[PDB]
Amino acid sequence: RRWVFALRHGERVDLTYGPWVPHCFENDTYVRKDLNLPLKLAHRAGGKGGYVKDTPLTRLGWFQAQLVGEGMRMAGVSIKHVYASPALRCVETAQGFLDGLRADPSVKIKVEPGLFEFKNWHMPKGIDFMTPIELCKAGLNVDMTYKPYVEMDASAETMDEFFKRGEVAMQAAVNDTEKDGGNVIFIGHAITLDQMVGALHRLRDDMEDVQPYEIGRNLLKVPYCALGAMRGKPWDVVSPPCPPSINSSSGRFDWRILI
Amino acid sequence: RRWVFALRHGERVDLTYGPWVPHCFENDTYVRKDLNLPLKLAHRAGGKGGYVKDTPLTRLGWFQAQLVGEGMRMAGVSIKHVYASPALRCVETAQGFLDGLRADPSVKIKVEPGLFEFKNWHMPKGIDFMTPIELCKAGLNVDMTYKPYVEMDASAETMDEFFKRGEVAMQAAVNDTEKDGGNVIFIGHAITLDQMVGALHRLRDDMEDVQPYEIGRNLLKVPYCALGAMRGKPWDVVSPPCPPSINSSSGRFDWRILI
Ligand SMILES: [Cl-]
Ligand SMILES: [Cl-]
Ligand SMILES: [Cl-]
Ligand SMILES: [Cl-]
Ligand SMILES: [Cl-]
Ligand SMILES: [Cl-]
Ligand SMILES: [Cl-]
Ligand SMILES: [Cl-]
Ligand code: NA
Repeated sequence: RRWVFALRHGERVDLTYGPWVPHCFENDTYVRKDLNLPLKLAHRAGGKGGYVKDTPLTRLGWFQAQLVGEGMRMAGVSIKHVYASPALRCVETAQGFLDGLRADPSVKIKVEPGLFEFKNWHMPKGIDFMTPIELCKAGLNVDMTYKPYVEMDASAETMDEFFKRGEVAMQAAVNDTEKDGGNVIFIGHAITLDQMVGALHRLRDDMEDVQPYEIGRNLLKVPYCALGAMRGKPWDVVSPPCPPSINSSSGRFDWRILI
Repeated sequence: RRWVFALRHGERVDLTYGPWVPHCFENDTYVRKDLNLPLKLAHRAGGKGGYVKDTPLTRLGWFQAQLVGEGMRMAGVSIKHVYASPALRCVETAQGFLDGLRADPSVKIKVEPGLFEFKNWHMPKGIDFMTPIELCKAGLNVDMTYKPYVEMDASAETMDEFFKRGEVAMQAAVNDTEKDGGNVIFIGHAITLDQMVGALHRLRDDMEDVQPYEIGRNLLKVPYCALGAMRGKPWDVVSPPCPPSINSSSGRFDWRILI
């Protein structure tokens, strides 16, 4: 048997800070104003506005990702096939994971629009993605010749259409890598873990045990860098090969209280 | 002019987890059960009971200290004289700081009991310190030939005695390095920042009748790895050369919810 993994992105800048882009950018020059912010930010076609719509990970989000990769390495588990949602936070999580794993640099992050989160009409969000070349320029090890399974527009979709996207991409990834037999990881969003379970269960013949896809099956999102694991064939949910994680918060010190 | 810094220790294992010692130790052997726990625990005379009394930093706690050292390095600021409370969390913060700084191996951690937190009779605690030799074996760059300014016992003390301890050690450190003129850091507890300000203002002759020392001047403790800065002579409270930090929490995932 081989492993298929699903990993939620790490801690997000936009959820950790307030109006960070206007605070940190003086004109078009980014200034790091907190130790948990990125050291620098790569150019992107959408400018600093792109980063408002498409947040980076914090330093801790990179670290969270690296700890998972390190956990896999310690467990003696290799990875060959890495797919990420096109959201910057997911690509960066993939990279931090690869860094912790010490994967050979020939292992590339394949950016797969099939893995992007639900484009809910009730939550119109600005969609802005960095291109493979822009992500490589940033120093991310992205596959420049990967042709994705799913082509996605910027428009809202139904829930059915969403789950079909994810299922096509995940099942195609698993099917296409079967001859090689290397381990697979999907790096995406909180929902990705449940999508992986649904997709791989649906590869069996008998559909009687298979539950319909639901948004909102659970009330809370799985934590940052939550790791789900299956082994197969046949595909079964199992304990991942490294432990889970927990960290606490830490607020921002104001030196002026020292008077 | 010269820098003197004060740094609170990073995130503590005992405040982040519950009964982590009985949970992780199986037949006197430590097993890492969370990614944010230490990879291994160094031998100490007090064994697992010692770790109950004298918590390690979490992985994040090391990373927080590293971010501060890195931030100092980015700002072009060197450090020559490093003093740490004998609490394991403080010595580990000192090492993470030095790792981020890429300090020369000749820059050693001087374990100074003068810097230890208040021993309050209302709050009796087990006291169990790792020896400089045990710390060096753990891989901490501790100064073996350091002779501490303050010898300290296991007994509760009055608030006056506590502040006197801290001031003796901090003034001695600042007086004894003046000729050399290297930058100094005191790595300790939340109170260490206010102790440094009080000790260095008392080295001035400009303004006598400063604020009496107070436990409880503020309602909340400064954040993990909160960094305070003074420059002098004459000693002025100033902005540190690197930014503050903030991170959010992240809970522990239970893969069994996937089934
Ligand atoms: Cl913003
Ligand atoms: Cl400009
Ligand atoms: Cl590998
Ligand atoms: Cl969700
Ligand atoms: Cl405990
Ligand atoms: Cl032990
Ligand atoms: Cl305090
Ligand atoms: Cl002075
Ligand atoms: Na860049």
